[PDB]
Amino acid sequence: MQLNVNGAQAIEVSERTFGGEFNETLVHQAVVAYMAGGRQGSKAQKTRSEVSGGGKKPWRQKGTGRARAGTIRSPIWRGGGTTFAAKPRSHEQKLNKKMYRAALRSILAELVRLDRLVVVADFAVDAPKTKGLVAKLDTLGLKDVLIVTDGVDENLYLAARNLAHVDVRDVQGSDPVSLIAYDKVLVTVSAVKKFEELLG
Amino acid sequence: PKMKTKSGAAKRFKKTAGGLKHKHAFKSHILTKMTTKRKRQLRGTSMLNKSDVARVERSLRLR
Amino acid sequence: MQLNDLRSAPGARREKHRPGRGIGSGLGKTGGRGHKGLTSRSGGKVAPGFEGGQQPLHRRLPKFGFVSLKAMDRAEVRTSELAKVEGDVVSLQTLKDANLINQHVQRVKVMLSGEVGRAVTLKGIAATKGARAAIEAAGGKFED
Amino acid sequence: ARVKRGVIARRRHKKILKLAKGYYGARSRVFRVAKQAVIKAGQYAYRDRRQRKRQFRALWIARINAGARQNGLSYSRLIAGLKKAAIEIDRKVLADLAVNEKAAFTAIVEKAKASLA
RNA sequence: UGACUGCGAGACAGACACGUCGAGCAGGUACGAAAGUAGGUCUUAGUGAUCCGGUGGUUCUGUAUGGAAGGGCCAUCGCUC
RNA sequence: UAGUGGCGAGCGAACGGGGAUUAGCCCUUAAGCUUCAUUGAUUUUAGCGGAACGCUCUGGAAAGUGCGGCCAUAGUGGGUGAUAGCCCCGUACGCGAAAGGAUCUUUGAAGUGAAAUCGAGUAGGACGGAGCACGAGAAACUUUGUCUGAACAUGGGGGGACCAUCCUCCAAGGCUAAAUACUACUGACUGACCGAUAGUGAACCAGUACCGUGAGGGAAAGGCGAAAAGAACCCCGGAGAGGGGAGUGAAAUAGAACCUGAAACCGUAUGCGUACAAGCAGUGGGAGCCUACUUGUUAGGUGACUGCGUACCUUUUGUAUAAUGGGUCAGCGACUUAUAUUCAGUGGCAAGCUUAACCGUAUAGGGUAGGCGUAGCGAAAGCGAGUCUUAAUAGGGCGUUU
Ligand SMILES: [Mg+2]
Ligand SMILES: [Mg+2]
Ligand SMILES: [Mg+2]
Ligand SMILES: [Mg+2]
Ligand SMILES: [Mg+2]
Ligand SMILES: [Mg+2]
Ligand SMILES: [Mg+2]
Ligand SMILES: [Mg+2]
Ligand SMILES: [Mg+2]
Ligand SMILES: [Mg+2]
Ligand SMILES: [Mg+2]
Ligand SMILES: [Mg+2]
Ligand SMILES: [Mg+2]
Ligand SMILES: [Mg+2]
Ligand SMILES: [Mg+2]
Ligand SMILES: [Mg+2]
Ligand SMILES: [Mg+2]
Ligand SMILES: [Mg+2]
Ligand SMILES: [Mg+2]
Ligand SMILES: [Mg+2]
Ligand SMILES: [Mg+2]
Ligand SMILES: [Mg+2]
Ligand SMILES: [Mg+2]
Ligand SMILES: [Mg+2]
Ligand SMILES: [Mg+2]
Ligand SMILES: [Mg+2]
Ligand SMILES: [Mg+2]
Ligand SMILES: [Mg+2]
Ligand SMILES: [Mg+2]
Ligand SMILES: [Mg+2]
Ligand SMILES: [Mg+2]
Repeated sequence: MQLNVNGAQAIEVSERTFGGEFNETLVHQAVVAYMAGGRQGSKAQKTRSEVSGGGKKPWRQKGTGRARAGTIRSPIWRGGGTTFAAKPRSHEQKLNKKMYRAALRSILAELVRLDRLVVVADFAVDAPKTKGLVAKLDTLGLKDVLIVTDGVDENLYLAARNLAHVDVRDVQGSDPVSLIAYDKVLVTVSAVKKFEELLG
Repeated sequence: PKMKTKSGAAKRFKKTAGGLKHKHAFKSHILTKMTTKRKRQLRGTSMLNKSDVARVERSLRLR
Repeated sequence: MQLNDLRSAPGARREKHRPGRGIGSGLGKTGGRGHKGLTSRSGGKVAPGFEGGQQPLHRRLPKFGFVSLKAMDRAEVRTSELAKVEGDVVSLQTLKDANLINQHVQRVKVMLSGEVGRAVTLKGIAATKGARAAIEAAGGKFED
Repeated sequence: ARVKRGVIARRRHKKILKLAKGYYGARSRVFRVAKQAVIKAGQYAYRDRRQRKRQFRALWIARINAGARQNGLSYSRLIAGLKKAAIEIDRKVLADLAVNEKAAFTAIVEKAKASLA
């Protein structure tokens, strides 16, 4: 199909990548898999075994009139173990390589259909100045934007670091979540072609 | 950890396309008193009965 | 497409059962375990193969056969798989390069299953009568 | 991750106790006593929707019996007469006439008496 | 010497494991002149799974190779278990 | 999986393959390692600088409202009288060591490795054990408590009983980094971790109080306010306790047992009911009275009198049961998680599908070793859309038309 470029004329892109249908359930799975892959998973509680003390039987089994107790660290007791105490566990799901690519194709096709994809011939800043990038993005009329370049420039990375709603990513770094979250996805022509090789 | 197949079940039930084969009982050591027809029809393999498949399928770790 | 506008398909995801969470859930007060017995107990599980103390089926029946150690190095390649090899010569190493047999396989036999797409040479590989006819029909040949 | 039950549990218990308003002693103050009283009152209320229809009909029939016997008829003979002469005035309205509109009730009884013989 | 060898359509019975009946086909017989009959006994009890070990066969396997051992397969023996 | 196993419950390889690391040196005496010099590199133990905001409204207080700016290699940090990129401390970034520690290095010196000089009470064997996944098994191999006991490369060990042939190695002398394990300790960063009955037993002067002869066991207990501005003074009272004013404060029913301030439980006030009346205490009907406006087809409170009506849980054939459990309230308290797996649903790809470890300016991409599938039958050799049984190409079993 045809992808319009702000600077130059429209270019021809792959239908498989930029014009496929939107698989919402697959895009949902990739987004859920991506968010599960970012969890630290670092917590724990203590079971009855791991709480301090509690070796001795608090009173004899029969005769005292109390309910029978084996330990003062029963999860029934205040200050006892957590019945099913958590341990550090991993939350990352497996996503098939082709499942991930198909979700990326759905996201890219939907971004074009929603006019949220901006294609420019190139995007480079001269000095690592945030003020310079703000001026460049204001000419394009972009405020909340994900900038995708074939190779992340060192000056471009520094200029966008403190910007509130601006993110600069390599093609490999363009996850499904960032392609959906940001209001616009400004992409260079070089990154569009690099997208085509990966997903087509 | 990974499931451990019951060793004894695997030695008595072969998995083929079509079920689990097994030999027959009562062919071991008291055979003079048995008719030839009975001993000949108790020879060879056989497919597992419908009611025993799930139980044996669980003894082997195929379920 | 929005992060607060994404769903899985109906039936893709479901809630898990939560037993013992009141009358209305349908799983309250026993968790679907019934009233008493071993199966209702915490940790109450019946061992696989256990028939209640009756002689189990995995012990009523006799052990039979032996496993073939000689058959652990063999593989069967279908005639439909011969066209997926590279270099017009089907061999032991060329079948491993095509990922059609495992690395440990030391002897291969071809049997008639599918159509031989292109003429190929079978070098050191056995074949059935039907497979041999099909391979030579497509223009192939055999080498010792 | 960790979920405290205090706010939700308090809302549950307060709904029950608010329904137990006016009950005696612990039935209006103590949750696990008030809970039983609110359930039992609900069982009664469901059963007394049925019983109310029976109770009112028995009251209408008794008043119709008293009103018709003042006019020389028993209840059973008046109902049979009100079927012979096709009068479909029901017992709720008939019992209201027998008390509040006695001349109207007398006319109906005479219409039933004529129909019988 | 049919108290045969391979089987076996189809059934009965039955939780399973077991169990029962069996026309017919092939091989090889016995009796009868022959059609035929015979896969034990008028029928229904006389019995014991697996494991393990033993004996007779076997074109199977044989831890470098050839053998062998050992294992498998078929037949069969050892429980008032 | 092979195997092992009262062949029960269980135990459980290796070959081969993919990776991480990579290194070999000597007994005609080395690679290394240690120590002491020594040449340079870093690094650590204090620190320094570090941008850019005003007016206005509400307000006790502005960081919040509205308007208009500026910095950003510094914008989701912590505070400041409510929510701050620009108020403070910081942050990105750039500098910094008199002195000590440490790590890499360049040379040098000894020391060691070092057993000397190629391995004899050794290999092998018998008995009894142990280990090898292998429980005596047909039991190789390692090891040794007892007892024995070689050969010398024309020799010896192993290849899972054992023999022959072949292949492969050279034991009875040594040293050797990396990839690997762990964290009491120090620092930074982080969390779909907790937030005072949680989280450490311990947020608080906690391994304390307390209990125990002792080993040992083992608590409870956080919050005024922005700021003590913590209430001068007067009055009652015992020169009390505690209050009433005054004052402070935005707020004192924020007054120090102090944020909020629930429930059980205990009171005071008002309204109605209640001393001829029998029981799960309600529910249906229902008069009167009281209150409030909407002034009677209304709302609220009470409720005479009357129909019906023996709590709940559990467990049971069956419970008002005189069977069980609960004095009440508040808080806590029980189907989880990991790894293998089957079925279903819903997706990706499709005669293919998928990777594991691992690599990877790292959720991408690579890695296709492996697993499942595309062929079955047979105990198996094997044959193969067939195969097994069998004398049988006959019957029959399983398989093949997806
Ligand atoms: Mg705790
Ligand atoms: Mg990957
Ligand atoms: Mg046998
Ligand atoms: Mg139900
Ligand atoms: Mg129970
Ligand atoms: Mg029972
Ligand atoms: Mg039961
Ligand atoms: Mg492969
Ligand atoms: Mg051999
Ligand atoms: Mg044998
Ligand atoms: Mg500053
Ligand atoms: Mg405040
Ligand atoms: Mg030596
Ligand atoms: Mg020895
Ligand atoms: Mg030796
Ligand atoms: Mg050998
Ligand atoms: Mg050595
Ligand atoms: Mg605590
Ligand atoms: Mg609190
Ligand atoms: Mg004031
Ligand atoms: Mg406060
Ligand atoms: Mg307070
Ligand atoms: Mg009275
Ligand atoms: Mg009384
Ligand atoms: Mg009413
Ligand atoms: Mg009654
Ligand atoms: Mg009873
Ligand atoms: Mg009853
Ligand atoms: Mg009771
Ligand atoms: Mg009683
Ligand atoms: Mg009690």
